[PDB]
Parts: sequence; structure tokens; C-alpha cells
Amino acid sequence: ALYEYQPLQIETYGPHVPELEMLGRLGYLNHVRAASPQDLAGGYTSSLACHRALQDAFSGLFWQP
Amino acid sequence: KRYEKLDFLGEGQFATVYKARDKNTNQIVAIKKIKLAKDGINRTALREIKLLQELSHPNIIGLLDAFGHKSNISLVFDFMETDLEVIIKDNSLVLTPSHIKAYMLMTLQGLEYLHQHWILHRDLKPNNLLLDENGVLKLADFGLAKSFGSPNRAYTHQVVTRWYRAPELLFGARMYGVGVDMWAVGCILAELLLRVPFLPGDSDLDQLTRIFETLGTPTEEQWPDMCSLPDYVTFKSFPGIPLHHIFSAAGDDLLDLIQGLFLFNPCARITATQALKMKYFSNRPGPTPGCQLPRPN
Amino acid sequence: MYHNSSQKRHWTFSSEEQLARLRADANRKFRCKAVANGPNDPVFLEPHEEMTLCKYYEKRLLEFCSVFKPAMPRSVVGTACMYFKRFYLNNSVMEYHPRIIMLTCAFLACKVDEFNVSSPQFVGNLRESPLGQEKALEQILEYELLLIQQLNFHLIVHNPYRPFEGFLIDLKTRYPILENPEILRKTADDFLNRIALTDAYLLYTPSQIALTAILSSASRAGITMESYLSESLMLKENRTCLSQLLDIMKSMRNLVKKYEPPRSEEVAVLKQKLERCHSAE
Ligand SMILES: CC(C)c1cnn2c(NCc3ccccc3)cc(NC[C@H]3CCNC[C@@H]3O)nc12
Repeated sequence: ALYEYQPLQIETYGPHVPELEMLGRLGYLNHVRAASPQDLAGGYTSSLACHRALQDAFSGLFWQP
Repeated sequence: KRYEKLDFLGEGQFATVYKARDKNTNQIVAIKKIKLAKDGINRTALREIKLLQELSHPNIIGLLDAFGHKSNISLVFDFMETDLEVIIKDNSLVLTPSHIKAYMLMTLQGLEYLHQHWILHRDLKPNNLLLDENGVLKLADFGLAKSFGSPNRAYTHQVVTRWYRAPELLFGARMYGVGVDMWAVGCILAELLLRVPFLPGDSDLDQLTRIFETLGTPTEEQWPDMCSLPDYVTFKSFPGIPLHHIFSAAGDDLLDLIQGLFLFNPCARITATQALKMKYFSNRPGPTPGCQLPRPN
Repeated sequence: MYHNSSQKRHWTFSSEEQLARLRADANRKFRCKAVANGPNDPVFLEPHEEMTLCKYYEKRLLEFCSVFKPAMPRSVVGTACMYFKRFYLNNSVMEYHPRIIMLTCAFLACKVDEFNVSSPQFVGNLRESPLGQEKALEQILEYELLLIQQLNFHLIVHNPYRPFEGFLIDLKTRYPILENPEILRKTADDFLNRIALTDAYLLYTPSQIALTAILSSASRAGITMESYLSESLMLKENRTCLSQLLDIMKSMRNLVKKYEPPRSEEVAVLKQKLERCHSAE
């Protein structure tokens, strides 16, 4: 009765959001402001702000009430 | 107003908590009745209301109902019998490796969900990890919890109980992410293992001394940009104690978990997701069922 | 996150006529109550007259939030305006005066969005005598729990503003056919301000609203963006989702075209009837 990680499947009713570590290698990070050294030192990376913006953009895009 | 008040469960700065029976179902609930001038309804109550209305996960406290009268609101929760602090302090309970695995697993699941919904708990400590009678741990006390990932907001740095406060908050980070909860999970894991507060600093500078004395003073190679933090002051170069000399009973898998949770660089410090993917959870022994977790009675 | 929000679950409705029923029912209950309190009396407002006053007081909320010192962030203004809309969905403008609920909506929004304004800083933004500011504060605090009860304790509001930024990032990185999508920003913000006056925020997702605003700015620019929808958003594989999405954006644009502002001489009469109904409450 061991754990095995399951990816936490929640339906976002909209397009696939590119994963947090892909954002730079897919060029999304060119189009947001960079994290300042203070922000970086605290753990804010602008991958956070980028990913949150992309997640909101696609959240319920395909949902109708 | 469908709630018959049974027992008194505690008082804190903003609220008194009571055990109540929901008359409409005969469920036992905890009613947190908010205490009070010209500011209206207390923000700590509204913070808890706004965030817990948007979250639904086994390992986060369910806000079952809310109601009130003229600026005195009251929030109804799942009744939890105990907290992890009572388990940690109860010298009659043995915290086996499977118990520690189970408590960690449920915490990180709750925290994974919470972090995926872009909320920092921002007050993680053994008090705030409540256990129901079925042995399901829930995150509770959302009074400091905040939405993160927005640069357009500054956050305060005085926002985890000192002993569980990450070094970026002690060095005065006003922008941060999941590292402030993931450090506190480290501190809780350490306290599950040791049965005593891991880094019990008397002040914020003493907390930094306790951290660096225990885990080593971070280099700018370990934590780039560290020197940029508002309240950065340089410390003496402590070597740190090797984690197997601290956690003498920890396996190498558990030491990798602990090490990942305690990285000084909050970017490099493991997320709840990547914590859950670590071989510590996947290995033997299995995490205990909630029905078999130790019950402080 | 919107896709599991209280907003999606409870406050995004199937049609503009479902909203009309809620409001008609709220108007009816005030009359039914007032007559049971001691029946087709011209002192009452009709639902369309309540609608004109709600449109008027939405606009005054916008102006209050516009001039507000310290500068109120766009998500607080959007959260306030959403509360104002949601309140007067199940509540009569004859029972609770919209000038007070406007301010209670703003005050609750400031608190909910962590825009830590003090009560004296808040009512200092009312162009009133200081006795009237303190009187207005008493009314703001008096109505605050009432607002929260009438919102069903669902306080988080998802505005189009962050999804709009997300699409503007996504356009730049994945859709190089639109070179410089920031040309769309001003005219997409204009559409976003227009669609906020309508019932769209109760009918569509904030992502749909944000996308409509972007694509309407693009169509206004002579830029086709069907390839963004089909190729980039993958709707080439699910034409039945492309159809639904284009229908939503079409219905949302038509919902802006059918918007008529609250007319100044109409409002000037309706306010007197509103005041008369409040005097004789
Ligand atoms: C408000 C809600 C989250 C809640 C549900 N059960 N419960 C209990 N139950 C009794 C108890 C006794 C001892 C240790 C833990 C729980 C006590 C309690 N006390 C209030 C605070 C105290 C600090 N820890 C977090 C609590 O919510 N809050 C709650």
C-alpha cells in the first residue's frame, strides 16, 4: 500500500497551458518582465506570473453555463 | 443559526471557536465566531471566507457555511478532533516512519492543491495541521493565506510563525512563492522526527542564527541574489551539521526529502509536486491509513 | 482559479433572459413585501427602471473607483462592479439604495482584493461634508454583511484583465502572424470597458470575455485571427468547440451592440421615484 504520485487532474475547460519549466525554452518569458534579483532571491521567477496569466487565459475558454 | 453550541474549542486574536451540532443534519461542526471599530468586518475572517469558498480538497479545511449579524460574522467548519502539535507533543504516541510519511503526504497533497490554485498558506505550523477523527490531515487557519504569482502586489515578510519561517522571509522578501510553505513543511517534518521545534529562535536574528548554525551559512553559490534581500545581514560562516547527524533515524530517501525542503535558494527548494514525486513517498514502508494514524486520547 | 470557482459554479448564467427573471422576481418580491407590509402603485419602479438605475449606479461606481486616492487597482474596480451586478440580481433597487450599495461594493472589494485602505481613507474619497462622510461610513458598515449574504459569501471575482494579459503573452510567443499584438491593447481595453457595462460578466467566462475583446480589436484592425483559434488554440481538431467559441464571441459582441446607456433625462426622473420609494420605504 505504497504511494504513487498521480498528477492532480482538474479540468481546465480550455486549451493546454505549457508547463512551468517549458515557458523559457518555448519563448514565453521574452514577453513578461523579468524577476528582479530581490524577487529571485525570494523565489518569485516571472515564470510564476507568466504561468498564472496563461492559466487564467485558458481557464474556462471552452466552457458554457 | 441552525447550530446548537456544544463545547468551547479555543480562542485566538480574531475569533472564539466552538463545537456545535448542525440541527439540520446532526453533523458536528466547529463554528469560528469572529470577535471585534469603524473598519467593518475583520479582514482575517474575509480572507478565510474568500479563499476557502474557492478550494475543495480532502486535505484543506472545508468552510461548510458562514453567517453573522452587524459586523460579527461566523464561519462553520469541519470539526477536527486534534492537530499535529498535539501528536508531536504527546510523548505517549510513537511517530513511526509510516506515520511521518502519512502526515507529510497529506500535508503536501493539500499544499500541492493550494499552490496549484495559486494560494500560499503562509502560516504552516503543527497547530494549523488539524486531524479529523478519520485521521485525514487538513490545512486550516487561512487567516494569513494569500494569492501569489502577481508581481503587482507586495506581500509582507512577517508572515509565518518564526520557527517555521523561511530564511527569505527573515531576510525580508516581499516577493516569494511556494518556498515559504515548503520550508515550513521542512520544519514540521523535522519536528515530526525530533518531537521538538527544529529551529526555535527567540527573535528573527536568533532564528537566522539557529537556521545557519544547523544547516550551514548559505553561500552566494547555494543562494544567488541572497544579498539583495532588504533585511540581509551577513552571518558568521557556520559549517552546519550533516542531516544524518540531526535526523539519526532518517533513511537516505527521507534525507533527500529533508534536504530538498531545506534548500536556502527558494527557487531550488522543492515544490509540493516534486516533493510528492520523491522516492521517499514511493518507497517502503507505505504511509499509514488515516484509520491507523496515532490518536492522542 | 476560474475553472472551479464559485463564479463559474453559481454566478455565470445560461442567458440574458435568466438574469431578467432573477431581477423581475426581485422587483416582484419588493412589491409583494411592501403590499404585505401595508398593489400596482406608481411609486414602485418597474424592472427595466431598476435596470436603468443599476446601469447609472454602475457608471457612478466606475467614476468613484476612477478618482479614488490611493489609486485603486483595476481588479478592485472589477470586483466592486461585479458585486454591484450580483447584488442587484436578487435584490431590488427599491429596498437597498444603490448609492449606498455602490460604496459598500467598493469597500468590500478593497478588503477582498487586499487593497488595504483604511475606512477614513475610503470615505475621504466621497465629495461630501465630513459629517456626511461619517454618516456614509455608518451606512457602508451597516450594509456590509448584507452585501456578503447577498453574494452568498462568494467573494472572489475573476475579471477578464489577467486572462487578457495571458492572451497578449500567448499571441507574442505562439502567433507571429500578428507582429506586435500590443497594437490591439488599447482598442481591446476599450471593448473590455464596453462589455463590463453589459451583463456579459454574468454570462461568459473572463477568458471568453478577454478573447472576444482581443479578437474584436483585431477585426477592428483588419487582422484575421482564425488561425490563432484553429492552429494555436488547437481548435482545428475540435470544430464543434471552434463553433461554440465563435458563437460565444458573436453573442457577446451582439450583447455590446444591443447595449443602450442610462439616458440622463430618463435617470433624472427614475432617481426621484427611487428617492420617493426610499422616503416612503
Ligand atoms: C475552526 C476550525 C478550523 C476547527 C475545527 N476543529 N477545530 C478545533 N478542534 C479541537 C482541537 C483541539 C486541540 C487541537 C486541535 C483541535 C480547534 C480549533 N481551534 C482554533 C485554531 C487554533 C490554532 N490551530 C488552528 C485552529 O483552527 N479549530 C478548529
